[PDB]
Amino acid sequence: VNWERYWRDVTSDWHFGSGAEMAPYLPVMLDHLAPELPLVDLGCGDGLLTDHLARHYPVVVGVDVSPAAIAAARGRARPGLSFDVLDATDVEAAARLRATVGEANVHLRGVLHAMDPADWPAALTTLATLTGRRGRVFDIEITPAFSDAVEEMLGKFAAPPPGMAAVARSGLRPTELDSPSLRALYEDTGWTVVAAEELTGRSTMRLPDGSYFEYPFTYLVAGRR
Amino acid sequence: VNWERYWRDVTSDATPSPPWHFGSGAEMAPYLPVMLDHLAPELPLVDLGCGDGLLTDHLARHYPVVVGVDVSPAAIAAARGRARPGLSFDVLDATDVEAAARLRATVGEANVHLRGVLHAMDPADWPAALTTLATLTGRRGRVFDIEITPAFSDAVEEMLGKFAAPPPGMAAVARSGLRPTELDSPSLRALYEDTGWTVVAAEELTGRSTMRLPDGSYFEYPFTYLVAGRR
Ligand SMILES: Nc1ncnc2c1ncn2[C@@H]1O[C@H](CSCC[C@H](N)C(=O)O)[C@@H](O)[C@H]1O
Ligand SMILES: Nc1ncnc2c1ncn2[C@@H]1O[C@H](CSCC[C@H](N)C(=O)O)[C@@H](O)[C@H]1O
Repeated sequence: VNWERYWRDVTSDWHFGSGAEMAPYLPVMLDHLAPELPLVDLGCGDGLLTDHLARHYPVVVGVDVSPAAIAAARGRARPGLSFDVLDATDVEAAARLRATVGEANVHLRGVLHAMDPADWPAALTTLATLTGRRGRVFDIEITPAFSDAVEEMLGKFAAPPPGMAAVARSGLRPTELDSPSLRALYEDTGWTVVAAEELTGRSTMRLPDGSYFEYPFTYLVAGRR
Repeated sequence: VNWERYWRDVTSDATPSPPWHFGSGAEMAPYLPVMLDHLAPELPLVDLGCGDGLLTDHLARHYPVVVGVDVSPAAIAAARGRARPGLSFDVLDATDVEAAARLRATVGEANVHLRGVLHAMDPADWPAALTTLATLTGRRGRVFDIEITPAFSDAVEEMLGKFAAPPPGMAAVARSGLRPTELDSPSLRALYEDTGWTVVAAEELTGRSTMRLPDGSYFEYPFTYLVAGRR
């Protein structure tokens, strides 16, 4: 609903940046996600990354809660790449997709921290409906360490007035899922974690102390039984 | 989010730095005039979420009797270093209404200063916190509450885009890493008004960094505040 707003304002604005620059986890995906299966990009947004995943996967469906995102994404449609609206909370939509495309792998980039922790049960049921017993999910999320990285950065290049560092902290509300809490979310719902590492994305922009801001991510790959 | 962990790390260093080290008054508590004008002058002051005790040392040089309280034992262990006659530091969880009542019986009816405390806790604990506030203030007492605006996330986003840009592809991913504050000026007003508070004084304050970004721009920490009385 607020994500519908965000994609209307972003789309007021083929070729590909570099290699594994877009998807540095790609080798992990090909290693753990059967390529013979179709791939759903849950929370595909404007389809940029979905397009780049398609270079490697022959049957790809991006889906997203926002109709703006899908409409913009739909621009990139081709044979073997397709886009559709789907709320990860709407298990009956997930069922309808599963029965269309078949058992499928599912890649999420940023989706769990994109929604209320109360919608996670439904989202994970959706993932389970899409995967059946042959499909696997690749899920990557920005860690609570991101807020620690913004706190540090405000700390030295935009310090709050004196004695106001902890009030600044109060406004820096972290994400819920680190490495262990991502693994607990999948395991407590009946998933087998096949793989699970961390991953950092540096900024090409040089901060005054010759440091580079680091965006901290964490991913796992999971399957049912 | 984990306030004992924060304060043990910050308190791991420091001999507490008197307030005159960091500023010459005005900059620590720009809002003090709004407090002198609308709070009752005779009542003791509670600093809810007092932390290491810096701002409460400052306030206790304008207010005869002041008690700073915080969830975090570490925070209070450090704050107690600043202790002197008329300046007092205790462990109080704003949730724990029983503890809030025990203070009210000891201290008497009080004014309460809150900095950041409502966004420092879970919206689920807000009804309990407002009850703690009603218990300390009684009839005569009032609250000054100041909170970092929801548009802080927007300021951080602007900063990051300009000097710490995300990897190409990661812009939307990084917007989700921004868990937004929920009390803007209209929302902080409602929370107090829908729980039987009268709002005497409500405005917005912008507290600026002295550090100059490479842009030439200065970082603007967006605040909002109000003074509330039990109706
Ligand atoms: N319940 C839900 N179901 C599906 N998508 C959702 C959702 N809640 C949020 N989203 C989507 O999740 C995305 C989060 S950020 C965009 C992620 C995208 N794969 C990328 O890296 O570019 C947004 O597109 C948002 O619209
Ligand atoms: N439930 C709760 N009850 C009491 N204090 C709390 C609390 N949750 C958070 N706090 C405290 O509220 C503060 C929020 S930020 C710190 C503001 C403080 N006046 C200062 O300038 O340092 C922290 O000190 C934190 O320890």
